[PDB]
Amino acid sequence: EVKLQESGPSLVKPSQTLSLTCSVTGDSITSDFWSWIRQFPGNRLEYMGFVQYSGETAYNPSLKSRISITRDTSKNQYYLDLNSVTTEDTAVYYCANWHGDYWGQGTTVTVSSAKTTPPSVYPLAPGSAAQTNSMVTLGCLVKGYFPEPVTVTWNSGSLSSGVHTFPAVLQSDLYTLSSSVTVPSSTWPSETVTCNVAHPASSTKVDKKIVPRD
Amino acid sequence: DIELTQSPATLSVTPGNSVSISCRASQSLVNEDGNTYLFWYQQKSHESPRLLIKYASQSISGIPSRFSGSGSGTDFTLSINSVETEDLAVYFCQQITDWPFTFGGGTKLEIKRADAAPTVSIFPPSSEQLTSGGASVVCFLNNFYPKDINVKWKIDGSERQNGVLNSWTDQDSKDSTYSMSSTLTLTKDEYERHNSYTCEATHKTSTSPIVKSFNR
Repeated sequence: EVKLQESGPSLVKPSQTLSLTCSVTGDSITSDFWSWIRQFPGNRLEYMGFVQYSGETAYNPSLKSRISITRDTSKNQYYLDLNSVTTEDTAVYYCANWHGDYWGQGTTVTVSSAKTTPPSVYPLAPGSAAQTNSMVTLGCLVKGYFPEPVTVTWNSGSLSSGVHTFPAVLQSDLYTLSSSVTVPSSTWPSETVTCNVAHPASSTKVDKKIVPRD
Repeated sequence: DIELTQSPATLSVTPGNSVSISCRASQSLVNEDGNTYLFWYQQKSHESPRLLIKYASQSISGIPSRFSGSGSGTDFTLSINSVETEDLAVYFCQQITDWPFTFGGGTKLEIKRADAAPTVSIFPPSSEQLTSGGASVVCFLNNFYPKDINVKWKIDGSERQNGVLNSWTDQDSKDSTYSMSSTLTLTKDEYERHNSYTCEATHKTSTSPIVKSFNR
């Protein structure tokens, strides 16, 4: 029914302004009040504020006059603009009707002076000796990128049941994550297996075929 | 502002059993018009929170009878009377009685399962990475239980502690297991000085460790 959707930048530098958009499908935004809620690393939630169907607003005092919530009723979408951001403004941003009855998927935003770094996508195939096993496990190493996040799928989501994607870790101010897939040995290398990696901040979308080590 | 303190921070349970999560408010949440604005949410990995209970105990339509809210004033409880494996997530309480609306810090619910040994796999550095000049050796320790486990890397039998980066997955909603990844990162120059690369896992499911190894 009522469906929400956030959109906006992945990286914004200190002192600049962050601007997001909440696109609503289903009902009209004049049928309810609407908010912005963010979740910090640590999973603590902060209610940002809300806007009524008359344009009137309520903003959390913690955001000391840096916030603005407005709307475009004909387009069925609302916005958020936050001033002079700092590190502390890094979080995932969600839009929801004021009571939290409906929410969007959330959108990751990082505030930093550091430059964007696309990941190096390396394949993980077993060492050239093997094979008594009914199943085979492959992987992809997504190395040294900034900022977060990136997503991984295997064969465009056709392979999902035997997948594990691990949380990134920080090493020398850069992120690194890995993912593993397990399939019947009769499917690989017989049929191809590729990991699809996306890094939003640098607009990266690379497909890496897992090849047996010859 | 009104502060919400949840207790406990984390708890575990066996399917079929019940669990109890508390929310303490710094001041009464009963509004001047005698209505109590205490909401309860469920948030699963990779999802936005999902509302379960409104006004302290009023049930939303579509939520299982399993979930119930009770309490009043400053002391509230979310109870799940017969836990299902799907119920693993983080649970939050929220008050919308006073401005600004505030959330509690969350309570992590974990599940208890039969024990399970990890499926281990080691992988040598890819050629592409060595070309660039680095050498990461990766080892996946999949689908185990309990979460406690130890990994040791060894270069030519010699134990190595520096250069390791570890990452744990969240518990699986489908089979209640955990997974981990361990990576030993070296320069192309340091990797070429040895031949034997070993990954060893020590877990409750065995007195002897699982050994995965490769030689250049």
